[PDB]
Amino acid sequence: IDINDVTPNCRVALRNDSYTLHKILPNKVDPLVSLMMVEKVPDSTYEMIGG
Amino acid sequence: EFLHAQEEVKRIQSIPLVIGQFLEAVDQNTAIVGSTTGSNYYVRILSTIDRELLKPNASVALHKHSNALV
Amino acid sequence: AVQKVVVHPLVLLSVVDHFNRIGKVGNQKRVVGVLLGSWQKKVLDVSNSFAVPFDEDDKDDSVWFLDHDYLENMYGMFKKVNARERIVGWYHTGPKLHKNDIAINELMKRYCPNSVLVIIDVKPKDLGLPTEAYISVEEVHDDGTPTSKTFEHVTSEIGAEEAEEVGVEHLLRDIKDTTVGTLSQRITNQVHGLKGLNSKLLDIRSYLEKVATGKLPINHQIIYQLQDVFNLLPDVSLQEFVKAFYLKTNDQMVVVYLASLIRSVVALHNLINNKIANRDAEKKEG
Amino acid sequence: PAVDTAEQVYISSLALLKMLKHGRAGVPMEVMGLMLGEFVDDYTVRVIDVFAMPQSGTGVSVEAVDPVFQAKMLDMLKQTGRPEMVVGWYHSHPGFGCWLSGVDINTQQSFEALSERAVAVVVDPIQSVKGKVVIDAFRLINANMMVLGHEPRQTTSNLGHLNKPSIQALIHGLNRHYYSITINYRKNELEQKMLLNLHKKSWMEGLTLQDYSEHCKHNESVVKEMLELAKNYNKAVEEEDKMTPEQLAIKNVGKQDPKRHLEEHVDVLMTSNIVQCLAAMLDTVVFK
Repeated sequence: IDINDVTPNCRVALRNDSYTLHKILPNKVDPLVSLMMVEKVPDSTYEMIGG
Repeated sequence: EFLHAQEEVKRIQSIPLVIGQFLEAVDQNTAIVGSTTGSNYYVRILSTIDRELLKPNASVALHKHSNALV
Repeated sequence: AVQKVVVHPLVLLSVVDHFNRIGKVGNQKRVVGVLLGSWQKKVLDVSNSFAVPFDEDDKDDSVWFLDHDYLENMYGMFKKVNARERIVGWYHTGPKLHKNDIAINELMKRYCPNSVLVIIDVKPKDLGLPTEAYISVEEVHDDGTPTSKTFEHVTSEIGAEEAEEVGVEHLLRDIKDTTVGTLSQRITNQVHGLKGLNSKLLDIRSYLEKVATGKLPINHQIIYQLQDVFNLLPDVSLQEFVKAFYLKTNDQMVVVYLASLIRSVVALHNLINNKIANRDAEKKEG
Repeated sequence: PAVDTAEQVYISSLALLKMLKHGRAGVPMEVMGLMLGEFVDDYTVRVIDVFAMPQSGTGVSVEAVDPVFQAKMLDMLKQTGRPEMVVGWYHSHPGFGCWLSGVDINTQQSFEALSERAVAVVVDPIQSVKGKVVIDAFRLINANMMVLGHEPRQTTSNLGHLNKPSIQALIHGLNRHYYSITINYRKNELEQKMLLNLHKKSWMEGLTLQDYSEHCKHNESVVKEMLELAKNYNKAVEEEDKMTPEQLAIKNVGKQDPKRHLEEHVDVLMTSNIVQCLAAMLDTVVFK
């Protein structure tokens, strides 16, 4: 891991023994903001909207 | 040897496991588990587990010593 | 009384070690030691055993020296190390009981009223457990026969705790059969059970021959236990049982047939896939 | 002179079991005991018996070795036939791995004062919970020779570098103040044919026909789940999507329908049925 890739608030993982960073890990997202990301697209389509 | 390895994998799950909350899966063969002890950990997921069951936040039993999700 | 005796693995390795060390320097038949364990409701659980000096004379059969002070000092040391273990009996590696075993059992009873003699054979026998827990019983025999000290038998089984289990698993990780009912191990076990049944039947037949020839006394008890065994025979070839058993065999064979069909289809699919892969590789070669 | 990395602390079958039992008795605290064995030669330290020393408020320290208790124990074990010397000491490290602390190093030096080869053993009853037995043998590295010479152990052979140091032992001082010794388990038959009796299976177990009620229930459940799995296998094979099929077989690898939950169940069913039928026929023949 290069020091340039660890941007502030990156949620790194530290080894238990010596606490060395060995991964970057996905950035932390508040649990409740994650549910607001549409992972399953809704079924409505443009042809269903009329007028 | 394969039978012994299967028995070893089954013995990884050996009862006294700490219950934890699955926070988010970094990638297959690993994930972040929030142990009920009060510390967030980065652990290694077991292959035999069902990936579908890994909801966004579900109760996952973790190995007491290695803390790997089992 | 004692409904059962559980001899933990360490007791066995301690009794194998004692026999080896005494046999290596000098030669002595049998090896006597004191067994330490805890009492459940009725299941005595032997965990540790320590050697006690023991000289005997096979010719006289009544001369035998067992340390009293040595036994008490060893028990005190072990109580200091772990007080949960109280003396529960004695063990001797001699394959067969001995005429002086009753006196030793009384001496042990001096330290524990409910003494169990576990005969821990140090000769590997493939058919049967290596322990035989015996107890002393004084009765009137009911059936108008002279009474004597004798040795009543109590069921014995070898269990283990977590630490001893881990040690055993590490020790026998190179000669241990895989846990799981592989067909090879199942068929081998069935063969082993047939062999054990044959050995038990041969022993019973030898005893019956001895009783008939008079070499051994007609018990008048246990014998009718063999009679009850012979009454409990399945009595196969009854028409109703035959029909039911044929029904069960066919019901299992239909499932086996479905499994065979699935296996054949999977094998054929794999063969088709491999053939197509080989043909594609050959075609892409040129 | 110098210690070869080929030295091997031979731990007998009885010794390992006794040490594990003593360590598991003490948890949550730390137990200690003297190890009885022989310094057979320079490249081997054989331990035959280990006797626990009584738990004391001092802990695992030079004052845990009650001189009266040790003297009387050795004197009484000599009579039985075990005239062995004190080759080393063992203490349980509950939770943490096999390493040595400062007090441990002081006790090890005190033991070395008697004999230069007094090996020290550390056993963790909590880590050794499964087929893994976390047992290490440690001896002190003369911090002097750290500069006077270089490392402490000659490497005249490859019998020692076939093992790996542990981050834990490294952090607590491994190859710095303490050096591990390869632990070889001295096991023999008689002591391995007696231990294959913990679970030996009686002859009767190999002639019991299970119970036909739950056997039928298990067969029915497995057959129904195999019917569902055959539906899934049908869907997977009939699809046979050729959009880079080599990639398709790798993008759907999840231990699923094709063969894993497939013929695995066929093997389970057929093994159970064949074994049950063979046992039934063997009983029909043997018993009348």
